[PDB]
Amino acid sequence: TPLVHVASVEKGRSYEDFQKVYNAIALKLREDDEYDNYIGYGPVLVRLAWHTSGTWDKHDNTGGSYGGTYRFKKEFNDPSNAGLQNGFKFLEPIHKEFPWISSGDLFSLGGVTAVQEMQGPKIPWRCGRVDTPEDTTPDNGRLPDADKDADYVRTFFQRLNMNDREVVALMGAHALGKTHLKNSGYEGPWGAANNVFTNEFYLNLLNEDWKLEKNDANNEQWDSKSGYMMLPTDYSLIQDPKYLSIVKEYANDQDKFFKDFSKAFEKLLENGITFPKDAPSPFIFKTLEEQGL
Ligand code: HEM
Repeated sequence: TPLVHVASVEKGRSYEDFQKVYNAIALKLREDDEYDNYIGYGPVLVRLAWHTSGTWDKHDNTGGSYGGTYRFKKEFNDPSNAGLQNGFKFLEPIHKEFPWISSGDLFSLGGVTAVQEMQGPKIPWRCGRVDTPEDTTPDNGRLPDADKDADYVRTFFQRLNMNDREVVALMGAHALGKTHLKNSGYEGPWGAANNVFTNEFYLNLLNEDWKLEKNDANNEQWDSKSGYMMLPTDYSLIQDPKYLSIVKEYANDQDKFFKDFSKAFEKLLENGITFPKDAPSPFIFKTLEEQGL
């Protein structure tokens, strides 16, 4: 038997209200710019949107972005979530300013905000997630391991109802940010421009001379002379012939990657949620640049 989670618009709010939150997040991202050696909070926000959505299980409709359960200690302390506390504390002051927004809508909106402010595509976003009680927090272990191969990646993502194209598009977000030894047992960025959203991950995967090395934490990762790295799960995208075809596609067509990421990422943030027919349409927020702010 599966739960239903129906979206309920937080009371009386409309587009102008959520655009105000987006703007608060965007402004903080622009100001609090020294985090992680001047990477900024963009990438950890996108990670947090993904980890809070990616506990979903299509089989019983548990986990996912709806309940905003990352705020509970079981989930907050998942070892897979190490590092994400920085994204939570970045958002805490925003939530105090806008205490009406649910936690789900805030964690997911922070990811949308960060992608758009890092010059990525527009991601339509829908409001309506409702905080659910502590007893609905998912058990640890539902997020993926990095030391596995393409068959594991494919199987993992089937749980999230993601197909080959969706998975490859979604992994393009590893253009952003970096791995941190004390968080995950891997270290280094995937590329040079790690707070601008581009198709650089696919380019570097195909074009770099990758060497399998062991890092100071005794885990294997692929390293290049440029100073980039790839997780084994990243690198398996060029080992699997189906994945590789899509990697080459996104490497050679920026616009296609952007459109495919937008669709897949929205779906990720909306998995598990039922929207009434009279729910508002998806919002497309303007960036600070488009507003002239
Ligand atoms: C195979 C599945 C994935 C694995 C194994 C994986 C693994 C990791 C790991 C280990 C990190 C580094 C954390 C750290 O120690 O600082 C990382 C970072 C990141 N992941 Fe993935 N990830 C996966 C999928 C995704 C997806 C689907 C997204 C897109 C929403 C995503 C977005 C990010 C981002 C933005 C970071 C950078 C965070 C930061 O820079 O602080 N990852 N990932």
